[PDB]
Amino acid sequence: LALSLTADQMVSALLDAEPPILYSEYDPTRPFSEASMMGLLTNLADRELVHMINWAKRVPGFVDLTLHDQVHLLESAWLEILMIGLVWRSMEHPGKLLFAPNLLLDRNQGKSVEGMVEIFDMLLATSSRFRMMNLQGEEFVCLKSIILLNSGVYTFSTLKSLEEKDHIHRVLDKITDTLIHLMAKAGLTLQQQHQRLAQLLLILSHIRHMSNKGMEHLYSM
Amino acid sequence: LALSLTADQMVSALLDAEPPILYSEYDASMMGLLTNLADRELVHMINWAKRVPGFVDLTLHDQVHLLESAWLEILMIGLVWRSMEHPGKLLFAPNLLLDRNQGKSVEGMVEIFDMLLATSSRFRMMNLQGEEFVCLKSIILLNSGVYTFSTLKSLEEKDHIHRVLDKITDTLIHLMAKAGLTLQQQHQRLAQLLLILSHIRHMSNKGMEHLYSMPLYDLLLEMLDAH
Ligand SMILES: Oc1ccc([C@@H]2Oc3ccc(O)cc3[C@@H]3CCC[C@@H]32)cc1
Ligand SMILES: Oc1ccc([C@@H]2Oc3ccc(O)cc3[C@@H]3CCC[C@@H]32)cc1
Repeated sequence: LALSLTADQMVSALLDAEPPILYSEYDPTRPFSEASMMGLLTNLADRELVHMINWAKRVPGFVDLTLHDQVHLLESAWLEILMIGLVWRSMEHPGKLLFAPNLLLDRNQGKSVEGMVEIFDMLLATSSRFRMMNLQGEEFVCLKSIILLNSGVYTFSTLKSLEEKDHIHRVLDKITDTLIHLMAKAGLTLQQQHQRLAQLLLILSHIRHMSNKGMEHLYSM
Repeated sequence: LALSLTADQMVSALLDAEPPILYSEYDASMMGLLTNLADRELVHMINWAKRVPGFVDLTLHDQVHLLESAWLEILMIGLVWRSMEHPGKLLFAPNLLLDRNQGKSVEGMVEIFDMLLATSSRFRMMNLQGEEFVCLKSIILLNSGVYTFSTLKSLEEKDHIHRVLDKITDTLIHLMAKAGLTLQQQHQRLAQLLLILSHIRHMSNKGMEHLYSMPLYDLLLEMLDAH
């Protein structure tokens, strides 16, 4: 299956699987009248969640897992995925978070709700780091997919377990390769290739932290 | 400074910097025992941090913010490490080896416990080396609060940290190149190891919510500030 896909096929698939960029729902006319910040953000996240699933299903090696396992991986990584998506489209908007093309917010607008400025600042911080690293879209899609498969993978001791975890680690290893390949093609030396790799995979650690803070908050609202 | 250290010098330093293994004070409260343990370790953690190549070259405020941000992750990867040869148990101390069950003793601890165990297994399953361990522990320190620090001094710092991090990334690969792994095997195990830090982050988060439900920066700074 995915295990036989070539670097260029893996990327290609990943780029194809990309979900559309949704808009924030709201009648522009009248005001901004606090029109519930969470309201707008939550509603946006809900509609994206759907498109996220069809996406997951197209991530090479994902469908080959059991249904219970597909649900546990998504449940475990939906916010991380939503965030890396944000952080990605907010790259060309230093100081702002492009939640939607018609909903670009700034650090300030984040103080509107309690607890949201810290998160906001973290997302911004991350968006900068990606811009500073000149993250490519091919690299992005890879990371997004590594998140899906690596997030809930250590929270799955039956035998069925084993078989599954092996497949996941093989897809992950397959993506790690794809990434290196993307960097080898871009002209980076070997040492440069694994340094950027470590840098990118260490950013996911931050995106994990953000998802955690994002959920405590969600559980507080 | 550290930026000129060779792979073998980096590792060597790291191995030397290793803190001692403390005992649980007792012959009783679970959190009590665990908390008291974590407190005494915290001291030894600082002396350690100070010996991580490139760390002391940062400002005091930055040293305190990195540790404050990664103390629990560090304590945990340490646990997960010594609990490698005790499948099904967490070797908090040599005289305090607990099992999943004893974790149900306190509310909210069994989930944590199961995550720690799950991780401990993954390390055992990967046959993680001690040289690789010390590297990871050090990558945590430097990478944890690095994205929660915009001045100029600020830019100087982040660059140094990303350089030490890159230096360690190298050391790791070197460790794997020496062990016989192919190039592809070298970067795969790298990605696998670095992805486990993401989990160790998640565990530190859960560990703090739990801690929170039952003042450190001033406590760590009182320590880092030596004469
Ligand atoms: O595509 C995306 C990406 C992200 C989001 C919002 O991110 C936040 C950031 C900071 C917050 O205090 C809340 C939120 C919303 C709570 C979960 C996600 C949602 C929507 C849509
Ligand atoms: O070296 C270590 C490493 C780790 C620990 C314990 O980790 C926990 C894990 C899960 C918990 O519900 C509580 C704790 C204790 C509360 C802070 C840390 C302490 C002690 C010593």
